[PDB]
Amino acid sequence: SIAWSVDEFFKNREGTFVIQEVKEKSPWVYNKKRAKERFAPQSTFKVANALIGLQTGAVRDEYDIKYWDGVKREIDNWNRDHTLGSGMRDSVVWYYQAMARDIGEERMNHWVKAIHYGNKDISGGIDQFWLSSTLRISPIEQVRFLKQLYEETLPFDLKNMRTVKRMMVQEEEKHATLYGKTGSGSDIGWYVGFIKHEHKTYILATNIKGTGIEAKDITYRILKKYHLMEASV
Ligand SMILES: *C(=O)[C@@H]([C@@H]1N=C(C(=O)O)[C@H](S[C@@H]2CN[C@H](CNS(N)(=O)=O)C2)[C@@H]1C)[C@@H](C)O
Repeated sequence: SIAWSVDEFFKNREGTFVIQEVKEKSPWVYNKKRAKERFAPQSTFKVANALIGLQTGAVRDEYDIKYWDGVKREIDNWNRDHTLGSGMRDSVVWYYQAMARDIGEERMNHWVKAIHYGNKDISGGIDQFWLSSTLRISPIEQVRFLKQLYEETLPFDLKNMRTVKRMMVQEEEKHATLYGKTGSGSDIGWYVGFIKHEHKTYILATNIKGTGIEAKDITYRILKKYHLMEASV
């Protein structure tokens, strides 16, 4: 068991860290107050959105191509054709908005409720509800959801859970694979996912007052401290 200590990574940011080995009964929590507070999921919702898009048949697989509509958006890399998988890696909002519209209100509502995704409130709008809007989920709830994704106990087809986990690969190392997703907006910084290291798997959520990139950085530093992730050798 790991004697977690992470205060040194949160000196300049208000934040929380939730982490749980999959055989452990409960997560370890830094800043329990913030860990139980629900926040807009921002781009971390792409994990659930992709599962639901695949389950409903709104998209075919991780290679389902959608065509750029020629509208120049804020991030250059968005201004080209994308797939479900490249859309998750590059957090391509327009792809996932198009998918959400195809899923539609009734199916999205059902599946968001079925997986107990925070307050389950998508009334903010079918392609808007996850960005600083009506839907909110706590860091503890993200870990509960991602634990079920990892252990394949969500009410999705096995194939769809395996597809989405492949789409989430963030770092590949000799003895580990990090899976995860950043979220940013309205000073809510997320990094959520799980790390497989040898025969142990840790489900995690980092949430700060700050950005997704900052949350991801904090996460890497914690995982490195405890040798779940290799150092920069
Ligand atoms: C996801 O969290 C957001 C969407 N994903 C994005 C991404 O690039 O991963 C962008 S966030 C956008 C990029 N640059 C702006 C400022 N960056 S900062 N200060 O946050 O680091 C913000 C896109 C909006 C969203 C759906 O929540």
